[PDB]
Amino acid sequence: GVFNYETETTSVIPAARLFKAFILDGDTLFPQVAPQAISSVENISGNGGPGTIKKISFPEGLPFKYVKDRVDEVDHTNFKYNYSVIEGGPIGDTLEKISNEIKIVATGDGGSILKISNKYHTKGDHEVKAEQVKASKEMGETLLRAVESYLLAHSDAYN
Amino acid sequence: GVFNYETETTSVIPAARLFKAFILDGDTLFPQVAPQAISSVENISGNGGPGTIKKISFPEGLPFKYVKDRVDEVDHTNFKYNYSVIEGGPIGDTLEKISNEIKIVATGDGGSILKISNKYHTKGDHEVKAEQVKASKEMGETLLRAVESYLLAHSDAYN
Repeated sequence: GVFNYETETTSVIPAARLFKAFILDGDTLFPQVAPQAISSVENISGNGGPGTIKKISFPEGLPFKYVKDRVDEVDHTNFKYNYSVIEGGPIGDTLEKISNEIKIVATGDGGSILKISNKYHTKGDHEVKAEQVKASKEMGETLLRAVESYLLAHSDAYN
Repeated sequence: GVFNYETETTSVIPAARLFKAFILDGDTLFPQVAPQAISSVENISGNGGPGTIKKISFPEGLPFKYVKDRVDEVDHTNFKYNYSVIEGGPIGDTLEKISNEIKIVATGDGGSILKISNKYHTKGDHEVKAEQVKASKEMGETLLRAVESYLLAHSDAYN
């Protein structure tokens, strides 16, 4: 089956600035600002656009050693980002892949909102556990806060 | 005028592996493996392909604060990389831009060779100083050695 789980998170960083840092430059920033979550990001193929395959490694202590993500679309105009988790991590036995979409929207107060959607493709009627969905949202939050903290500490970065 | 200066450097790393690390993932590796040369790399526009503009900052002590590079072409097939230096650094007064081409070629012994070409666009008959050309080649060498050292120390990276 196909199961979709959506969530929203708030950020104090304006959309344009956040998209550049959190989405476009996540590969270089994550391992620096969130060493407890991401140990390293390695390009496996492509130069950054659609079809690009990346390998994300996690510091030892996390449930997974690594995951391979594929960039599906990067829409600079609408601050939209689509990518899929296709190997490693929770991929296996009854879960074939996870398609994700991140959309960053500007808010009236000058900040932004991140609309997140995770779609799980499972075998037949098998469902995904709530913890797997929760863990996913928490890592997302954890990464955003790290990037957010870095930007507030370096006003000359990404602007 | 237009002045072209070419050079070649040898590497013990096979071409495919070196292209992924040194060219595709230079943005994430340089600030880590060569902190004395590059302090940080920031995406300014684009997702990595042609037209992408990046801002490279140098640790304080170097002659320049930063330079903006534009990706002109990324040829994954022929391991070719073209980019231009368009702002900051030596850009100014009589130098409009520097177009560079890097081509990585495999050698018989399993290593590789990097064919480097730097083309300077200057005003009228003004020439560039030899030091500027020398400094450019040395930084290139410095970066390559750092990446090379990192790969030999992490056999599971980029493969």
